[PDB]
Amino acid sequence: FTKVIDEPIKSIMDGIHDGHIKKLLHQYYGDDESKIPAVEYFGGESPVEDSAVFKATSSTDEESWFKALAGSEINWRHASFLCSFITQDKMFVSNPIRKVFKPSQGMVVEISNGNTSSKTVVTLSEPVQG
Amino acid sequence: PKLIKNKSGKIFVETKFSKLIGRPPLLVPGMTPCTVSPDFVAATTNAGYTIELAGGGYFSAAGMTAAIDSVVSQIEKGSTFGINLIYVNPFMLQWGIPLIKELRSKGYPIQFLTIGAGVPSLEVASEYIETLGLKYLGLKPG
Repeated sequence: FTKVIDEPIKSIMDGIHDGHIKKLLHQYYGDDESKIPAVEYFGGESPVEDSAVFKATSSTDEESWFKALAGSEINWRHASFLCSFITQDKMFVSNPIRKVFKPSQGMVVEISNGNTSSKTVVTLSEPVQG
Repeated sequence: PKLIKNKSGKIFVETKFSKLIGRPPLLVPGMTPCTVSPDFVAATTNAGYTIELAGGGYFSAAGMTAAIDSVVSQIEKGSTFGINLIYVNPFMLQWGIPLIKELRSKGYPIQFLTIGAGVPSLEVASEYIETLGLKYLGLKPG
């Protein structure tokens, strides 16, 4: 399959990917791109309620806590609470959102407008001065 | 296998590997001397496909650091790439694994480490997985 010379790797890889896409579209989606499921962003998935209130305790599991905070719908909240790293100027560092929202006793997270990603707000309160 | 489109409408081949890496399930493996060039690694990353910077054309942490800095300078913001290391030469690992750990500690966009020409023992693989702090570990069993 190595015949064409000086074909840029962008072109070669896009050709392979587009071949896979068109064949999958013909076989499992009936030549219809509207049948393709749509998500906000595609990535970060490990191989392994409009108004909500969550309370952290010593015994809660961190993964379940973060999944609950993220929610089901793929959006900026999903990325904030499940993405492991955030991008610096050109570097990768631990997600400040997860480390700030790490569960602990007294932590109460109120999510409002969870259904609407644009208007969603996550207010975290902790015991301050009692 | 399935097709999935992001907000921009870019059709991805939805797969396990693709779902994890947020990119198409097509990668350029570490190739001495082909992927040794920082330019080719950066070009593949800009194209949007996973690529491994091969260490076989590098003999010191300084040379690898220079090449990785070249890759980082040439790629776009948020891009990423992996590093391929050969297991048959212990010197390679001895200078490369501490470098990968240091660069990851610095926050470099090293998505993964691939081990070719041999599979590490359980203890060595655990050491890599824990200390390096990569997204995933590539292994090329024979």
